Amino acid sequence: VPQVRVIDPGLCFMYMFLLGVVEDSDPLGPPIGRAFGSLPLGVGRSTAKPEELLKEATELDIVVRRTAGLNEKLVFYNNTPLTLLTPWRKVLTTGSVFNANQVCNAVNLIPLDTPQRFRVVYMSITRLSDNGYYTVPRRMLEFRSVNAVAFNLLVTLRIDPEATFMVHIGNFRRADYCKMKIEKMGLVFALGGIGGTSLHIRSTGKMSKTLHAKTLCYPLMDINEDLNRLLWRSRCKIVRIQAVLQPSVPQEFRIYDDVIINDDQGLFKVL
Amino acid sequence: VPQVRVIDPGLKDECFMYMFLLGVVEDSDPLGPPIGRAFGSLPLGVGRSTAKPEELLKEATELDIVVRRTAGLNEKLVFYNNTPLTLLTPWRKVLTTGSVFNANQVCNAVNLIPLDTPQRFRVVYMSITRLSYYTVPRRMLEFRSVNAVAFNLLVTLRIDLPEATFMVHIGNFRRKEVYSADYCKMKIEKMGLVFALGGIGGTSLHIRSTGKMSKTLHAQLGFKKTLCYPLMDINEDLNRLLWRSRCKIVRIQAVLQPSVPQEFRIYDDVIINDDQGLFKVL
Repeated sequence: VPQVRVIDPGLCFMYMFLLGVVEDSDPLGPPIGRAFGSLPLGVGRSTAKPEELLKEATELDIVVRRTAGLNEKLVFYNNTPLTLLTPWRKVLTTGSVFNANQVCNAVNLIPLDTPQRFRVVYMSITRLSDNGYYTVPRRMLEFRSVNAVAFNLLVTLRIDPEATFMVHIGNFRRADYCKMKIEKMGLVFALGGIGGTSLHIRSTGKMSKTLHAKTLCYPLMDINEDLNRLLWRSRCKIVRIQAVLQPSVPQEFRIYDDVIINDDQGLFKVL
Repeated sequence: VPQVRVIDPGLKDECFMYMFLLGVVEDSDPLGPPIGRAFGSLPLGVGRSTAKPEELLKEATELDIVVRRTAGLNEKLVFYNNTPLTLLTPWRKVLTTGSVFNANQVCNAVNLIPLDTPQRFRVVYMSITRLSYYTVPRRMLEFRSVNAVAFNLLVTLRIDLPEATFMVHIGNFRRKEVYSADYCKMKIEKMGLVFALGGIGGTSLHIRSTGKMSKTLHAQLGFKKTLCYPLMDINEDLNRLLWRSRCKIVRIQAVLQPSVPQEFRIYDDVIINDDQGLFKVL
């Protein structure tokens, strides 16, 4: 039965994410389910009831086409004229391409010789305030520097079992003083549904010229796509955040050990 | 029990070979048990060696390799070795300097590797691929062009029985006129594509065009260049699933598709099944 969930991290606009079944659409054969997948639609303004947006999404005729680039890809495009979902018409009518392993549990099972549809079965809406969200650019997150210390976080979620994931905040040039500096940042955390499951961080306090990091979104789709697929239709809660200071460049992992900081001085606030 | 496999795609007497290890990420503190956290891999790269595979395996199993979980854009695993080398000296750059990998490409469950306990990579299996490698750059494979036709391949493997398919992107060509089913089939046949499996990153596809290359196809298939397509890049999840299994190519189909997503609505896929010997499998 289709269901809708509204998530408000709380740190008009709303990010819409659909979950559904990739299945055969030829009316001469059965609608055989090939894979379970997702369709991130992005941000858009809407004052419609979530149950009304869900009802329209379930009535859409969405086509899935498997293709390749560097890796397996899925192209999604819609055939049904829109009414309440007109804020997301750019993605639905222009069509979009995704990394298949990020939006699909088994792309290798989707056939090329038989037309496919994406039967929407579930919707997730994340309430926002800027008409989008801010993410750290890929080049900044992937950058490694000699004689630097990476400020990372190990976040533990309780799945309503536990699951952990690591986040990279930034780097600093190379003790109890670090625990106080992190407290001075005034970091606040919340979960969202950007790409399935996402972490939202906002620094309410003071920062010493970070330049990498006012609210950052860290979608689990980018951090660990496999775990993100596993948590697609589950309620999550942050139950622990630990700071993990580590070396940046791999040749320095031999020289410098990790320093794990546990929150005992109001370092991190979870909403 | 540790085992070693030698794979020869067969597409030189210089003894160049790619080494790839499989093993268990486990607790290394001697005060606690060696609890297995995750199964993973360690691609070591290319190196010259005339040592027996069983001798290279024996040395690899004796190495003290440290695993350190970390983050960037995504979950990472850093591997570095503590044991002095003898036969594995050709792979000393990766082993001594240390290397970082995308955890989902070299590990089945990175979220299960703890940060509060030292970790080790206990080598349990080795895979050597004999070489005479070249890969298409990421920017070329990911590039999408308006009014273009992507020349892709759907490869089916039999896991020695169950099957698995994967798609490969060869190159793009301008959309003109409509090429017939027999015209494109004839052009593909003229390329003389030859295929073989290797072990680059676990499982890999090796393509060589022995015939004449199309003057209209924008691809990196040179006159006598062997392109390597590691399944680690194509479908990292399927590549992990096939880590310790024998594979065989049982079907190759050409799939001509549009390039930009807005053209999937307008143009359909054209599947060209292998008859006439478009694709030779070794």
